[PDB]
Amino acid sequence: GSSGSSGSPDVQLATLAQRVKEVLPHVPLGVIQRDLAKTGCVDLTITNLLEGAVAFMPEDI
Repeated sequence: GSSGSSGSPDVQLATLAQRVKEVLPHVPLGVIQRDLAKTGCVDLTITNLLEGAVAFMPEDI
């Protein structure tokens, strides 16, 4: 049980948008953040972007 980097225990949207972005910088963060919510998996996002993969939705009055 070891880790490369010191240790950054954070899996927030940012942390995600980072990766997904790191792979696809072109795509905006605003959409990414959402696209992520549409699923919740960097890998997924990639595909979603590639094709579509859209479902679920948040709430807010």
